[PDB]
Amino acid sequence: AQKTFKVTADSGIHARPATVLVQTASKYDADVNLEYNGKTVNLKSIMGVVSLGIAKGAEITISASGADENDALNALEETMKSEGLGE
Repeated sequence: AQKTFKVTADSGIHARPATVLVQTASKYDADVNLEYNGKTVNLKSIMGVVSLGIAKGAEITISASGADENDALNALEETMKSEGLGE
């Protein structure tokens, strides 16, 4: 019920990736959260990720817990490589 992605976008994760990621996760009622720096935050938060301070060449772990938790984590995987944001 989770996965790991390798941030490769040369810039980090700010509002550009936080807006496209919050929209995809919003499509699923499951609880999608983002784990980074040993801290738990919400994938639908633009300021929450900014507090983490994610940068290029980083590692994160997504998690889903609900009814369509499976379609949410795999739906974010194709959305990442589709826009060249992570892998």
